[PDB]
Amino acid sequence: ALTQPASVSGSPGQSITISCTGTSSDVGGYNYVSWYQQHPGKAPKLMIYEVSNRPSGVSNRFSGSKSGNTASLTISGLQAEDEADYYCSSYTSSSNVVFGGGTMLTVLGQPKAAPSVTLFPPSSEELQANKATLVCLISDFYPGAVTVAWKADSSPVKAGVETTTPSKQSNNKYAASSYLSLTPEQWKSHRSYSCQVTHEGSTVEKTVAPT
Amino acid sequence: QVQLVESGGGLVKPGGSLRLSCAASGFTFSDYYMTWIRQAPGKGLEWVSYISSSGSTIYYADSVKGRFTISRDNAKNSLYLQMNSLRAEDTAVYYCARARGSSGWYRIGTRWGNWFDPWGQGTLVTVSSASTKGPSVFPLAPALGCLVKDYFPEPVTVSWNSGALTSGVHTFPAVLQSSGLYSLSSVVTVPSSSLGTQTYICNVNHKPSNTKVDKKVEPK
Amino acid sequence: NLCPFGEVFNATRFASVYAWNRKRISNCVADYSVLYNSASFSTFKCYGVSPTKLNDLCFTNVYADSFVIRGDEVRQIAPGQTGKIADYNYKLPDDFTGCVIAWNSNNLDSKVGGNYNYLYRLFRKSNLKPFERDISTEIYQAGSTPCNGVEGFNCYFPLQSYGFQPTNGVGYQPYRVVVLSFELLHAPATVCGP
Ligand SMILES: *[C@@H]1O[C@H](CO)[C@@H](O)[C@H](O)[C@H]1NC(C)=O
Repeated sequence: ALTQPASVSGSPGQSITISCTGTSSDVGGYNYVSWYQQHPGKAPKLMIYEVSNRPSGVSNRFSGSKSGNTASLTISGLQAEDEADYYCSSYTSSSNVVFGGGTMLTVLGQPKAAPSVTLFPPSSEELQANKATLVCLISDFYPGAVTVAWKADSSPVKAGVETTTPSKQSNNKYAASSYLSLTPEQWKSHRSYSCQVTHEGSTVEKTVAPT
Repeated sequence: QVQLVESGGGLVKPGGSLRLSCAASGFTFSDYYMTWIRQAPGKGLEWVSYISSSGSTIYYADSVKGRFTISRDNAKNSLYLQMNSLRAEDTAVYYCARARGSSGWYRIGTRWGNWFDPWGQGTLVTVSSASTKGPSVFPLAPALGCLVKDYFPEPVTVSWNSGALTSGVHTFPAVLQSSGLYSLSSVVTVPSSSLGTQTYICNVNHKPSNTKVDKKVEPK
Repeated sequence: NLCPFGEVFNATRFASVYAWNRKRISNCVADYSVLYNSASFSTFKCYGVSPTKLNDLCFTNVYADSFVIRGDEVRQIAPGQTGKIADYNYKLPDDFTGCVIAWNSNNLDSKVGGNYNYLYRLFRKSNLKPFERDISTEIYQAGSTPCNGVEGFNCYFPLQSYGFQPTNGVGYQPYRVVVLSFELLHAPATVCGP
């Protein structure tokens, strides 16, 4: 219900501000505005309370301010580890707490990184269960946009592909995975199988063979 | 030392009821306001409700009012959320959190009980008419891994040697198939010298189906 | 049939000054040696009669008022004092006949995240009369601009939290105060010594 920008971005070392707009009945009515940061797969962490108080241990780069019906969280000296989601909350005239929609903060200028591809063939047990799955694991790559292509021997495959969306890791890079599901007949019937991942205008290829 | 562990999540059909609990350690539970906050997958934080020390001061969010009941047992150090008439829009991670400051003895203490620390890990609640499946667990032999295949719903938890092996483990996010079922892979990159002598056990737990599998992964 | 002082002094939780607790003690024999022959207390100043001789006196009722304040403000718990606590929270009369007992409770009433369960009144349109209790949370009008139940500039919530933390200085640490009031009114003596 409190309005936040969906995303913001700054360059490292600069100062950056995140606004949180409410009404007379919440941020403008009380001095009880809290800020939380959330990293992927972790619970939120309180950074600011009572508009401007910082708990002990939180970096001094974080500070909170209020003016009118808009609270602000400001980060001095951006660092790559500040890239996370940020949420504002405040106490209401009805004695509720409402949060804002959240803000994904991006830190620019981080180095590009090539993906680490790791392709696996079907297991012996899974083939004894008359199914075949080839597993392609892509990790430690940045920016987070890749294209996955499957090549049966040297010809493209479009059937039996399910690929994930890229997900952010703790080190600010991205991971993803693609799956090719095939018959045991089709697995044993071909020379090779290929998972090749194209990331920022270059390609990585891994190939797997029946054995 | 301070610890907040919430349980009771899983699969529930539309219109069903589910009860979440949160067990507290390391602080005098009786003195604080306790909250439930929830977060839909890919979505923002949404405050749900909070309760005072006696249980006589309760506030709910509008989205949740008339359907959820918050309650507390101070002797057992536990917080509960009773959810009723669930709809799919209630699918979310439910976090249990404590007000950083103790202000629970008063109805007025909501003023000083509205910033939260610590939080629990959260519990996934899925409201779906589909039925729980359970995974098939296969080894990914030579980097070693486990393919946890065709389960529903989320989440699945993977660990290695009962979670004594952390160094070099990356559990990948699951994939949603056109079936509507989930699969994930967990990889551990290990030294090639330890590839034949060391023992590598992959532990898979899928609570919605009560599925606990241990698979040993060895080279072929 | 002994007078239940333990319930007041040994309570797990104390009241806030602005909503100070009062306990009426009546129809019992009061062993005053339990309180006064103790090494617990950090402040023990009687004003009407001496505590040693307490057992030889006799009263209609005795009133045990209890609350928590800062160390700095224990001085204000005395006849003819002024200040935030004396004027707005708890006022004793100039003809006070009783005892003020106070002790440091940092181990009980301070928490690392802040203990906000103890409040006080910092704004009020007039000074309290002796032994008045004000529990109102009406928004305080501090200027000419009126507050129609809404908080803003010059319109303040009248109550504030101490936020007691363990790291505070002794003057800022919580103290539990019990004030004993001995009234001998038009009625018979219903509380007495052994
Ligand atoms: C309240 O506390 C102690 C606890 O052991 C009890 O023995 C005592 O008699 C009581 N009264 C006091 C301390 O005045």
